[PDB]
Amino acid sequence: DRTHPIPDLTGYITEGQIQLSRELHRKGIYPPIDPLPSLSRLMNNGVGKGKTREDHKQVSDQLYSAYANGVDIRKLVAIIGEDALTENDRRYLQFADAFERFFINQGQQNRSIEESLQIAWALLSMLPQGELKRISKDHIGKYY
Amino acid sequence: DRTHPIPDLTGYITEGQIQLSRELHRKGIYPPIDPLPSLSRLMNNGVGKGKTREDHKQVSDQLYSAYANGVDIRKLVAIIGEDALTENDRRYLQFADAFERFFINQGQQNRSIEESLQIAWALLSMLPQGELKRISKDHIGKYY
Amino acid sequence: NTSNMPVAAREASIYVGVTIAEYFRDQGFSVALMADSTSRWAEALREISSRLEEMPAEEGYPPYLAARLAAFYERAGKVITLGGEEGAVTIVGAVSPPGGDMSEPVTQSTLRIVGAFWRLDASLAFRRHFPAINWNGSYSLFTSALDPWYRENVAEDYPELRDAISELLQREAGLQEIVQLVGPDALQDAERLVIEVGRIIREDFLQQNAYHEVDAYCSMKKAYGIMKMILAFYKEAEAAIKRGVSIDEILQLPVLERIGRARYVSEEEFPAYFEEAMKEIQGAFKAL
Amino acid sequence: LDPWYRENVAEDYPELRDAISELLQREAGLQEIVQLVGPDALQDAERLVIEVGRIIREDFLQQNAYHEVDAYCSMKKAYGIMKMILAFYKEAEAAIKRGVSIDEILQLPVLERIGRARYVSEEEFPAYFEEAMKEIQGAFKAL
Amino acid sequence: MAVIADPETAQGFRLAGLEGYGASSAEEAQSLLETLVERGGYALVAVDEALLPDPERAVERLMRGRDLPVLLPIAGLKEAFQGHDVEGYMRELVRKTIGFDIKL
Amino acid sequence: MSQVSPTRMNLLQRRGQLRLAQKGVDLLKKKRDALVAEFFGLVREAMEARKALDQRYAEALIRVANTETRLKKIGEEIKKTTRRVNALEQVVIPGIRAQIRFIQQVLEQREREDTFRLKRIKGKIEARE
Ligand SMILES: Nc1ncnc2c1ncn2[C@@H]1O[C@H](COP(=O)(O)OP(=O)(O)O)[C@@H](O)[C@H]1O
Repeated sequence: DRTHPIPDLTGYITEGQIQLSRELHRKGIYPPIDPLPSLSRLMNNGVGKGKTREDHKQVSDQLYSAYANGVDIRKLVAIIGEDALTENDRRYLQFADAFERFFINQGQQNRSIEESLQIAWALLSMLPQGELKRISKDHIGKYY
Repeated sequence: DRTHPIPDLTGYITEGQIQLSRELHRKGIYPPIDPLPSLSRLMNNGVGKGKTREDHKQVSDQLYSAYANGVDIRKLVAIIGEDALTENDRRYLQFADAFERFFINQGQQNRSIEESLQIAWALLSMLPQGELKRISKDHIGKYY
Repeated sequence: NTSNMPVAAREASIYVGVTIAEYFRDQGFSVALMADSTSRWAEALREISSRLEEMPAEEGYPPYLAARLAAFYERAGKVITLGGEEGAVTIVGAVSPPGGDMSEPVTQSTLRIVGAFWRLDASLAFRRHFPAINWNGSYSLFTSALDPWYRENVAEDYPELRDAISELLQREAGLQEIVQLVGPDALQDAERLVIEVGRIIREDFLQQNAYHEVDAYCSMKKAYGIMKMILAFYKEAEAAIKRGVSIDEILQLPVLERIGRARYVSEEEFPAYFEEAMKEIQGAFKAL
Repeated sequence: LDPWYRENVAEDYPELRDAISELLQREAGLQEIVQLVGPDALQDAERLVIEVGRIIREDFLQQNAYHEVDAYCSMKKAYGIMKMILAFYKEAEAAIKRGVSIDEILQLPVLERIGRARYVSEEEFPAYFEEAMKEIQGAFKAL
Repeated sequence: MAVIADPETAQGFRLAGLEGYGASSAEEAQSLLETLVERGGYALVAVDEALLPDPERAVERLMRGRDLPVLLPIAGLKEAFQGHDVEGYMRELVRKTIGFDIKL
Repeated sequence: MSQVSPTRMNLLQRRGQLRLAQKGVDLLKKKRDALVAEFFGLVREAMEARKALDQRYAEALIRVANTETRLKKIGEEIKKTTRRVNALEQVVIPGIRAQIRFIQQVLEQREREDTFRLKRIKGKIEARE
């Protein structure tokens, strides 16, 4: 229960929170991080040029948006069938699997932020470049 | 919460209750009186011939019944669609809007009981005469 | 620990038992300590505490209970006894909350200590699914710890098989939640197949008959063999659908009824079902 | 506070903000319906209301705290921008009522100027009212 | 499939090899539906819309059934085409859906 | 009951209406798909049909409605008691999540707040003693 007084009062003491979920763990997704409940409550204070890399916020935003869309599309596949999904939606559906297989999953392994951004850009290539709404063109040209 | 112990215990101390509702206020109906939750505990002691007018109880009963039916039909419209509503139900649906627009709403204005009964009869005309179950024929002939 | 007995005796009963348990493990025996139950032990202790005028807390229980209960469960473990040799005391404690509330005393404090929890589910029981253990609400902390024993002595694919079945059950749970909203009519064949196999896992595997002379105990060798029959039926099911085989055709596949009674077979005739499954699907690849 | 505005800034302060709020209120209702039945069935009258509602949101509600000018919007500037938007609304509804294509109004040249009005630090902003009227006339001309 | 149309047209569908049946009224035509339905072999009956102005009430009456022919009103009379009964069929179909008698 | 009812309750509710919503946008997409195969059917129809009127020439006729009749056959009634299908359906369905949602919150109202006048009363007995 994340509303129990103990965990609930701890949230204010943090700059970054990583929330793990049993439901996600039971789907075999490890690390079992809830991508819609983990926050850089202070993330923006530890990223960018001179800290990580200038494209870090854009890449994080795009991966989060694409993974969330991809997860919703898993629901849509169940509703309509895989074959009735549009070509564009199929790419987002596939991106969610790629995010889980390659970005979330680590074979125990100490990834540098450079390594993590590289995997992020590699999986992002699965999406149409025209569908990268949250990455400014300056970063696409320099990093894609 | 009208069930909170304070407002709930106050009901017994009254001869007339006027209950205002936020939902109604948000629909722009002022005064925001819930026509199916406002009662005269002692209303019958202050109405009729020699007090207001002989048709007052009948008109009040018919307006209350028609407004309550009309409000339920707003739910039915949401369930089935406007076009699937019967002709008879459509009249009751419309009566609820007429009651709110013309009877509840006053442009700040001191209405005599004669003025209020006149508006009541005017809106009642929207209903089929055959559907005025709560008004004796003597009153329909004399006042309709 | 009867009701006519003082709260004192019932309080001491777990300590007398654990000591006797530790005594047998010292010999080099593996002993099981079964504690009916600690809810009643905490009620006997609360009676003694209140009589001693100790300050009541939550549900009027004394503050001292959590550290004590933990200290009890800490005496559990497999050890290298005095003078070498190995022995162990495994503890299985019953949990009886005041009534479904599942808070204090018993449950709350216990579920925080124990590494394993087998949740008997009254709804699973009413549905005649035995053992009535909820495979969604139960947990253990040892899967990786014991996987190598299974891989080396029973089957190389033990861990992968149970992970795959659990993902099946996990997917079913998600699907059933959605169906609860939008109904089952919109379900694709792929999703209907997952529910079909998910159901076979629940009925043919999870459910076990404690009253049957055979299914009362399921040897390790039998557990994996039944798992591979189910998982092999799954792969074949998904493979047939991908080739436009009607799910209705798979749902009434003759081998299915045999897979359903597999828990009752005491001979390996069970792994033969794998080949019986494959040929039957071929007869479905034939008719198309 | 309406009387302070009426006496010191503009006689039509209250009527203007009530009218803009009714616009935003109507947009909210329209967007809820569109969420259901899609936007294809929308009449020109409803498309115009969304067009002007959007201009209110982008040209008025939104303010740039980082811009040296739009960081603060004087009372005098607030009403003048409001009247440019409300005047564009009246003209928009008036043009539609006379069968002017909404697509013709949507690409009206003055619109881009109305969009950058929050960045102007001179009354050149109220001049947009006359610039709006003549431009609609050029749309009354072409019909 | 059968086609139910005015007699001249029905004749023309026959000369083309199709199974056209001639009628000149809503009622006559419903009769024709019932004979076809009872007689049994058709999967679809395409009917001039002038002859099938109420095809739900039409099904309603055919019964009892038993597995029905799809019933397909298709547009007529002569002056009924030289309208556009498309513009208004569309007004109704969007209101129908979203709920909104939109200003087309 | 009491606790536990607490959270599965409303995620039946919240997670379960997030995906009733989502069948809603699905079906207005079908909206736009369906209505465009709707008019064109319409098109040739109006079409050489009355090419039929002024009428070998026997097919300006069934040639006509082999084209004419077929096209509007699929499109015309397959195309929507099934179109008007898709979308007429799944919406009394965000009705489910709708008023029935009022459901979960009078339910939830009722007791994390009621269950609390209470953890605290009992405190209150020997909390007060
Ligand atoms: N049988 C009834 N017919 C019509 N109105 C009634 C009836 N019973 C109650 N009411 C309405 O409810 C008001 C309160 O009723 P009452 O019996 O006094 O409340 P309580 O349940 O608190 O005793 C009445 O004054 C009247 O307006």
